[PDB]
Amino acid sequence: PRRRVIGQRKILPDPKFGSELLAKFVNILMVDGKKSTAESIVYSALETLAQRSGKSELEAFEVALENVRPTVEVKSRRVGGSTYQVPVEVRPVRRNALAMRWIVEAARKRGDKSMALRLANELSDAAENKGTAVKKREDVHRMAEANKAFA
Amino acid sequence: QDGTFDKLTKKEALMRTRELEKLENSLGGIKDMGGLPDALFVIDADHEHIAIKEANNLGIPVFAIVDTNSDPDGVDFVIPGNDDAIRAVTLYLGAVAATVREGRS
Amino acid sequence: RIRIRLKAFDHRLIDQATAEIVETAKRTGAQVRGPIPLPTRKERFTVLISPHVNKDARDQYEIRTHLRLVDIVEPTEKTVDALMRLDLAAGVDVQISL
Amino acid sequence: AKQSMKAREVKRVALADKYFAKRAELKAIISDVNAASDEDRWNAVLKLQTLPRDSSPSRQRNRCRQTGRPHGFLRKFGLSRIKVREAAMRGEIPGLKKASW
Amino acid sequence: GQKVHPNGIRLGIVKPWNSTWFANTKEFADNLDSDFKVRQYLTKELAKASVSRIVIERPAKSIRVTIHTARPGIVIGKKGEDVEKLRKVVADIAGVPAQINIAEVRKPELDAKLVADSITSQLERRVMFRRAMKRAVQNAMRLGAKGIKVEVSGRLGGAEIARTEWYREGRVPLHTLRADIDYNTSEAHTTYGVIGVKVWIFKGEI
Amino acid sequence: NQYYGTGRRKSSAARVFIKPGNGKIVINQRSLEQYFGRETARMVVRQPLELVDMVEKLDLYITVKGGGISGQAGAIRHGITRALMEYDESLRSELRKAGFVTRDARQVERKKVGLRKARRRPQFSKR
RNA sequence: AAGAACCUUACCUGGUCUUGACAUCCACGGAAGUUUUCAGAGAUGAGAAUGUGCCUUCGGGAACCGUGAGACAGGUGCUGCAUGGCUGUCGUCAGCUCGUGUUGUGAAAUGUUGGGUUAAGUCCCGCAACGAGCGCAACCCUUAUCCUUUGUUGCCAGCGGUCCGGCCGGGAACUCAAAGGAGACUGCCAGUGAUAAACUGGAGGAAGGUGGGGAUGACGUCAAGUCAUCAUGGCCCUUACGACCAGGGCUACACACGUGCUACAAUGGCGCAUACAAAGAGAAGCGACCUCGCGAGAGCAAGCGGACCUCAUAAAGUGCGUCGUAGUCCGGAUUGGAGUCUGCAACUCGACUCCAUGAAGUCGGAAUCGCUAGUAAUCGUGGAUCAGAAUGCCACGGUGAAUAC
Ligand SMILES: [Mg+2]
Repeated sequence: PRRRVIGQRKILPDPKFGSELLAKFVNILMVDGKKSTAESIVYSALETLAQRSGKSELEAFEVALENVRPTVEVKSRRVGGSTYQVPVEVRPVRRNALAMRWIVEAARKRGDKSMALRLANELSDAAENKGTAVKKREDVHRMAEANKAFA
Repeated sequence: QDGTFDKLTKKEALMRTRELEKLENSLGGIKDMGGLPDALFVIDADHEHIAIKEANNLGIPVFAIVDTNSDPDGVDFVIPGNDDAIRAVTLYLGAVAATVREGRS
Repeated sequence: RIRIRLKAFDHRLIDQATAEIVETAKRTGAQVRGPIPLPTRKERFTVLISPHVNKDARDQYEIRTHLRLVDIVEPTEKTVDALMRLDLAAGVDVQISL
Repeated sequence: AKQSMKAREVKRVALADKYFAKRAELKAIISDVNAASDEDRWNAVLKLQTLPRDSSPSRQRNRCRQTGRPHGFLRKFGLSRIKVREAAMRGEIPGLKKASW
Repeated sequence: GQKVHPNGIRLGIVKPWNSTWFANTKEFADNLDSDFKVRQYLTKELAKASVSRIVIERPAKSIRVTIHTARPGIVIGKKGEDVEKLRKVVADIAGVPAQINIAEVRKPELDAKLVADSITSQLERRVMFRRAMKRAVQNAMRLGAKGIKVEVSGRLGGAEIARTEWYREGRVPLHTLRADIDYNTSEAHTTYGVIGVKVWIFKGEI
Repeated sequence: NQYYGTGRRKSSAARVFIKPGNGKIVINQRSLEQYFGRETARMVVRQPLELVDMVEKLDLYITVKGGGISGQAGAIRHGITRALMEYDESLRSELRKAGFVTRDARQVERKKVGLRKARRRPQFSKR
């Protein structure tokens, strides 16, 4: 806020093998507050991706995420007059969260059979960098690298 | 000092100690006055302008020691001398103390 | 045997009412069980503080009803009548059941 | 507050407790699934018009006892919200203080 | 009209209840109506006798009315006639034999209702509102009180517009709950309209 | 012999008796796998049992009432942590540097008057 | 408006009543009261049988009812621009002021500004200011941990036997339970800061710095809303604008807007088996159990003015099988017959279950609102209003996030 310089909250670790990043991923999968179902879908997609690619649950996610992990984002910071965009480096705590958010947003669409299948296919696609979250990453990088004159 | 100093709260006891220290080092010397003063021996007239400005508003002599940068207008008996050097003030003030105390004869 | 159930509104009155009604029956009618808590009944109410529009402004009141059981075990002669015709310390509804 | 309506309501109460609550068997016991399925129940519902349009408990509006207000009524105290708040803040109702939790 | 009742907010902390009786939800309303009726009749009857508050208890189906006043002689009359007169004209409506009990206070200038009655009675004699308010506050403060605040509102002075004027003397914290604060309002019907007079008397801090 | 912890979390209230023996958990005449071990948050009771192992030290006779699944499970966790008193602060100094001792009341706020669910205003609109 | 079928009702049509429906006085005649018939939309008129005490001033009394005049009653009629009281808003924003002193011819100023800190003219420091009041904070309630009394219609770990229902003996350890206390108060340490206030971090501790939430609403503004809740100044009707009643309307619909619910579906619909709540209501009411129907409900009928009895089966959630992205088993609007429940009466104008129907709707333009924590989001439960009638209001509980550069 304006005066409160408080930091982030300490979320609960994952009930499966200890991991905070996929716990945050599960937390951003949940609608109507149904966490059990979100965990079930996440575990289903993780197993479906690990068995299909050969890697395990924790390693597989990492490869996929870094392919959708953005570099810089554009945001409006007007300085006495014109209102222009300012591409800038985003913090890592927001960078990984935004990568996972784009993953879940791409998975919300592209309905194959179910949510778990959707998300496993999206993770496999980000693994080789030809999905929709990677397309969003490239759209952001195109918004950047073009308006870089403002720095 | 003897009655209520550890009854309500330690924080409030410290509060009252601070209040007493402030009130005493501010208005501790004029505590047992009881009435109006008769003479105001002042060490400066340029720095402590308002002291003389207040003492001259009524019938009280405000003879004081003034340096070159002060106004010897409202003072009754100007005393030319130094105001900052400790030695100078102590000589003048020792004379003052001797003259006032043997005046108690 | 004697089921004494007393209920009132103010606790700092009902408690001493129970104390007197218990010591005026144990000093001569001992083997009593004491002031059982019998949790309170809270009747709440939410009214409008205005006679007109501005519904959003409401007042919230409540009445507490504190209950207590004494639960005397033996129907003694020092008890049965010593409970009766001693109905002072009003403001407390007392009910004795055999 | 329409003393006309208040007198009308007390008249309703009197006439209702006078007729009904004593002769309610004409509609509670006779209108039964029994051998009374014949013209007996027909004559029962016929005489059910013997009593005036009033006398029924549903025409009891239960207005306030101090003012006679139809809305904002509480069956616990018998008063409207305005007067119950006034009395509660003045200290007339026992045990009724401001609730906070 | 944006503040809370100083008595209602302290009904449980400091100030007690006026009616102290227990009844169940079947006869609660009947009991409250009987209390209101006896209260209004007793006030309409003893208006000229200074009663500040009337505590209404009911020990064992027997109503008990403790009348806190300042002039008990005018209340009881010689030989006590008026007390039993009140008992009869009260039990005629209460439904049970009533035990009424007078209680005088030797400091009538510190009661909210008594001060409001004085101000209303002085206003109804064409007295200057400023003079009345100042005299009442000075009397209270010289009789003993840690704080007072009077407020009059209406057509005071016979004006066409209404202006609310309040006068305070001392410390009168309304947000402090442990404080003993007497509050009560009086109406005054003059030849020009209604005038409301409320009083906050900070009798003590605890 | 047998030690006790109370435990309570979000309208729950537990009673955890702890005894040296098997590593089983008997909760309300039901086992841990069939009580809530099939739903998510399956090991919210086993979390404070790896820093100090449970597989072959002791078992727990548990009761719990009030609240929901996760509430009762957190109450069981807190009751276990409070019952670990025959192994007192000597182990709590480590149990506390990871949680498992914060009561964490954070009860549900009361619904406010004029509001909808104690924070959701009733859809303000200008005109 | 915490709940329009009649009632409520203050509106309209129609029929009536008139010192009047509601209140007091005089005089006259009759106990009051009760049953019942005729005409009517009913208000009402005309009647027919009954009943006669409470004390004797006893030319009757203490009530009740029938009638005549006058004082009067009545008005939800107007005036919130005559008012009281109450309420909203700026705004729980941190400000609004006074005494004395001082400056200024004076209106006024200082105090209340200035360096820091805080949620806060909170605090400290400086300073012609020294103090104080209303404000802030604290005092109040609840929750969070623990200690003490009692241990029931509450509980039951350690024991006795079990139709393993704490059902029964047995206990005051444990949960819960109503009281009285402890604690959390910048309490200690390190750094920074003008060695001040204070900030950051740490140890103990359930809780760190106003722990979480609530009530508490400053001088005053809007010449704000209410004389339709209530009281009242004045204007008016007072054979009427007062009063009673049958029906209708407040539910009308070419349209526009606000507030919510239902959804638009696969983290989901449907059928089956399963587990976990809090808070409350109850007697001309809640209403076990048993019988009937697919059903709403009906008949008999225990317990309960209550930690025992009822409301009352908690749902999301978990597993199984189906549905393959289709306007589809999502969706449930509207429609015809029949039925159940309240009520004197359910057409105008109630709710409920079933039979058939299935719409628009495939995530929503400009624009715009709420929320920083158990909050949002989502799911269910209870209560006031009430004969019946909520998707609204109030309250409770389950799962439970993201972000704050
Ligand atoms: Mg200021």
